[PDB]
Amino acid sequence: EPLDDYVNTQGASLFSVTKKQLGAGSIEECAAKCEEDEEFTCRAFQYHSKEQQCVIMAENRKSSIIIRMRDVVLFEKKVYLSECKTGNGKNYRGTMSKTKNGITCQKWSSTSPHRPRFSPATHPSEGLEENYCRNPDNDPQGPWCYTTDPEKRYDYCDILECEEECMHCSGENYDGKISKTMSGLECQAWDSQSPHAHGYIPSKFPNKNLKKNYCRNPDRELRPWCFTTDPNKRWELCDIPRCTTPPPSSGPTYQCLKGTGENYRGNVAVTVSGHTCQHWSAQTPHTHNRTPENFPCKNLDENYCRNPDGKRAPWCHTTNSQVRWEYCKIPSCDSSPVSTEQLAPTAPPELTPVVQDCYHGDGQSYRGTSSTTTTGKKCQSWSSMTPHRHQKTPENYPNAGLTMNYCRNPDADKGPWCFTTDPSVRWEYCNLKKCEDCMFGNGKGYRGKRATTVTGTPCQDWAAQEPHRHSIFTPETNPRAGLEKNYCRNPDGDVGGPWCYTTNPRKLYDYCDVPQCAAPSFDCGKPQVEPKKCPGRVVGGCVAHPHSWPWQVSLRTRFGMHFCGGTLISPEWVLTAAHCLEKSPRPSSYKVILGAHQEVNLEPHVQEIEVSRLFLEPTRKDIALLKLSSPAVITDKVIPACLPSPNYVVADRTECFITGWGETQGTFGAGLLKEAQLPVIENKVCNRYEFLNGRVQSTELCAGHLAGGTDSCQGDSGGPLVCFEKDKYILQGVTSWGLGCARPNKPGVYVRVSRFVTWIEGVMRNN
Ligand SMILES: *[C@@H]1O[C@H](CO)[C@H](O)[C@H](O[C@@H]2O[C@H](CO)[C@H](O)[C@H](O[C@]3(C(=O)O)C[C@H](O)[C@@H](NC(C)=O)[C@H]([C@H](O)[C@H](O)CO)O3)[C@H]2O)[C@H]1NC(C)=O
Ligand SMILES: [Cl-]
Ligand SMILES: [Cl-]
Repeated sequence: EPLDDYVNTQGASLFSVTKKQLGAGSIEECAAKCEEDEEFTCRAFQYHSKEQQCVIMAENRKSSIIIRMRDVVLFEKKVYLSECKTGNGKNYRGTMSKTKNGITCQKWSSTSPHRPRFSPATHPSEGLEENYCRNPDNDPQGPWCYTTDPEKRYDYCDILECEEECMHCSGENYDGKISKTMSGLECQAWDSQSPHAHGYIPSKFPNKNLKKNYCRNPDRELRPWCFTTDPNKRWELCDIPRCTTPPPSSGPTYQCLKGTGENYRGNVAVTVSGHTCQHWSAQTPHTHNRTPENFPCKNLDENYCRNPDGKRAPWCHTTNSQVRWEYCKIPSCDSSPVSTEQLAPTAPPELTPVVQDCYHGDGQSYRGTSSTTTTGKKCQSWSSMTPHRHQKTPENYPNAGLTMNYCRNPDADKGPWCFTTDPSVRWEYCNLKKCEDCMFGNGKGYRGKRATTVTGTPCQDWAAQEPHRHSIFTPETNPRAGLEKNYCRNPDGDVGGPWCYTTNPRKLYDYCDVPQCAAPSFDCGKPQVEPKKCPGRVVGGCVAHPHSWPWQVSLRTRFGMHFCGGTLISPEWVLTAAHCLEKSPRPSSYKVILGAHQEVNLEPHVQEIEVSRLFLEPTRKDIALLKLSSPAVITDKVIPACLPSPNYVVADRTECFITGWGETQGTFGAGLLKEAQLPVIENKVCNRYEFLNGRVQSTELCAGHLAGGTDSCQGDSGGPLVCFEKDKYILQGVTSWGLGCARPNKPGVYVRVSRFVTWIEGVMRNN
């Protein structure tokens, strides 16, 4: 495969009883010893990178327990976790224990109520474990088992089909291997940006299984699709066979309204305004794609009101030629303790401090809002058991402050950590500083002189084999690692940073506390005042924390009139909308005010700089660069925004903020810099019929709600659209207003800065 038949998890340790531990040089060496199946059925394996040790065990996460641990990588045989069948299920190794009639199996190792012809004695290679359904003889009828019913020798079991060959419904959970489209074009790999830049980044959506270049349905499309290797065709649906087998267990269904009516299965066929529903199977008077064929699991029967998509309530197309569709008025259900308006996760907002938060000692007392690991991954919520199950819950650790997905230290480790939202990485340390000799990143390159572990124990010399023998990480094994004397080093680029073997006889190795290098002064996109980060569901947004958006520029006329926003990109350059320059072609007609919060009564520190140059982006003419008469003085209130990497495509749902001075009369916060949190709406979704029917080009980006959020124009023309990313804010969009303001059930459209970076940096190096 080679390891495509395993599920890898870094930082995970499955505890086992029936095992075999031994020395190995590599994961592949270790994997081989697992495949060379003797004594027991190796169901999983652990590799301890720093110890050359390899554990082979017959246990799985299903049958045992996993814990957070250091260095170790866990590899679990997919086959044994796979609770579905393929063809006849010859290779099925699930846990189904009742037949298709629901009768309890007998064990393969029992001789009562039936004395079996197939057993573990006779068919050692057959997986005849417990009372579980298996196909020893490869019967075309699929898994069966001997029965606990005495007058019934065996019977077949009802194992749901494996989405390898086929898809159920619309392929939401399709994990098959088809990698070409309807037309036959080979799919572009999800982890690649060529020939198509896109927001479906696997690392951003690990749980969406955007594996290699396979057709997938991560966003409620009609069917699985992919981006294509054809530069002329961005994306296309794939041709995925539909399964004949029954779809997996889903419910409960109501004949009354509960929530958004996604579970409605009643017979109402009239809208609120009294219109007759058009049959879903019909294309007159209106053409559509919401057909029983495309959405089999949605029960789009006759012309009954249904909510097959993500709408507010049930709806239907109408037989009225003048009203394409309308919502139906379904009577709400009665009282019950399940659909009390409580279910689903949604995930918390990104409240991680930009002004890098710090911790004291081992950080067991840290109570901050940081929720980003050392590698930029998002923390999993302590109350959630997905993607990682664990016992570090507020119930088990009442005083650890285990709330939301914030970085904490419940188990008294070296510093705050969290379970990660990436299925392949159980947990990592948090991106936090501990309240010259320093490192960069994980310190693989660190060659400093620190020789002390986090506990105070000195390091053992790398050349020494006492107190600790070590077959690896000697100056001869790793000649390029700088393993001199007893200096803290990161030869293996461990996520934890520099470490060393310790002189403590009872502790083999440990981390050293090597600080991250300081940096010269003010970096782009790093406000010196923490943005308040206005929550989504607020009309008109919030008043910004003064100077929390230091790249925010106010474009003014020669008569103190604020009429536009802009973004400071460097000390002599501001990016704004070309629309801002419509009134005058004279650079002198413009005043750029920096570090302001007040719109009219400017604070004494505000910088007022005249524009000396006006450069209009030629290809689109939608944005323009303003060169300042003199360079801006960079302070804690005037800092430029970072620019994205060329063609970077902000991932769908990325939370961003639009800032600017609102021109709204009857409201609080007049003449004050405001901000509004907007999630990015990926172009493929933004472009669908229901919103902006093919009206959005790639040199643009969408941001804002699709469920009646707002109906006005946020920020200022030319104002910033910034998106936090790991450590800083990046200017992803430029407000253009005339491009299309965010209306109810439609996002706003901005100029995608990433498509104009080469032009900008171009204009900045020549002029
Ligand atoms: C998820 O996004 C949605 C929209 O898609 C919401 O914005 C949501 O915020 C929550 O709204 C719902 C109601 O629509 C909840 O009632 C929620 O409050 C809870 C929660 O369920 O997460 C209630 C609960 O007491 C507690 N969580 C538990 C017990 O798991 C916390 C919190 O302690 C209480 O709200 C305080 O009484 O939140 C709203 O906060 C988004 N989800 C988030 C932000 O997790
Ligand atoms: Cl754990
Ligand atoms: Cl038999």
